[PDB]
Amino acid sequence: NIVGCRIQHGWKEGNGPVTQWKGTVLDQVPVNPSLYLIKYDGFDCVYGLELNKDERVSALEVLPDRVLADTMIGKAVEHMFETEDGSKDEWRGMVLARAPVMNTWFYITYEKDPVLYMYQLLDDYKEGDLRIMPSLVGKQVEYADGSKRTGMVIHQVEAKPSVYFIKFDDDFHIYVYDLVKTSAENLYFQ
Ligand SMILES: COc1c(CN)cc(CN)cc1OCCCN1Cc2ccccc2C1
Repeated sequence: NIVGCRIQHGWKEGNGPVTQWKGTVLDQVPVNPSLYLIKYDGFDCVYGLELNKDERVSALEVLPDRVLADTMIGKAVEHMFETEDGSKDEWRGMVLARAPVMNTWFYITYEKDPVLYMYQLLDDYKEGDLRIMPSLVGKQVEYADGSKRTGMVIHQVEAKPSVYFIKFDDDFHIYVYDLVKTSAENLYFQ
């Protein structure tokens, strides 16, 4: 496969209401083929779900088929955006890679929220909203006073090889870490 397909499904946590979601399947993770990375319409993060076993997913359907600036990859950037009150704000981050499947899009993450995001950064650049600044994959990871969180390293960023993507068992975001930085100092690997 469903990589490259558009999908829709219901979502239900506990006894809560069922919500309906539409998205695009970007990736079947090689080190965990149960794990799919998904871009949901209108939501900017990249999500990871083990679709074959996550009981929160219901009524999974495949939707009918729909669908250089590589110099930006690896760059530190300031990404400007419009706020709920009209004022402009910005987050600084790093362009990680071109997104798969949705190839005009780019993977990016930010110091203020170091999870995996996906944006049409060449459009934002043309609009004046992007300022360009001048073997662990497959291993288990844990971080832990008393917070004991488990996951897996799922990808290494080719353009900055100390940077990795991690999928934690307790959440559907994709977490991005530079293993030389303070943000990663409580991550341990096996
Ligand atoms: C506002 O999001 C953007 C949108 C809207 N879909 C669109 C675009 C593309 N023009 C950029 C955005 O922001 C680029 C920085 C990263 N965002 C800043 C932020 C603030 C609060 C909550 C989450 C985020 C993520």
